Amino acid sequence: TGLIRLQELIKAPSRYNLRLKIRQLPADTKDAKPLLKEMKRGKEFHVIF
Amino acid sequence: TRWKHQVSDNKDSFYVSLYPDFSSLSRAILDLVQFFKWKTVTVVYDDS
Repeated sequence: TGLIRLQELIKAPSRYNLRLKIRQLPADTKDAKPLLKEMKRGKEFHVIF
Repeated sequence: TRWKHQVSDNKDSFYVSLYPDFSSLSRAILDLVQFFKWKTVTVVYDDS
C-alpha cells in the first residue's frame, strides 16, 4: 500500500530526468541488513524511506 | 474469482482464490521482457 502513497514519485521520471530504484523491506523487521548491504553494493546515496 | 490485494498481516485463513497471483504473473512478464533483450520499457496502468 506504500506504492499508492508514493505513486507521484514513480510517475515523476516521465517528466524529469530522474533515475530511481525501488526496494522493499522484508517481512521480518530485523532482516534489514541484506537491504543495507544492497545499499552498499550499488553505492546509492539518496534514500527515501 | 478476482484478484484483490491482501494486507500483509491479515490472519484470516478461510478463503481461497483461483485467480493467478500477480507475483508469478509479474515474474512471467519480467522473464518475457528479459527474453526480448529490452532496455527501456514503459509500464502503463489504469488504476493505482
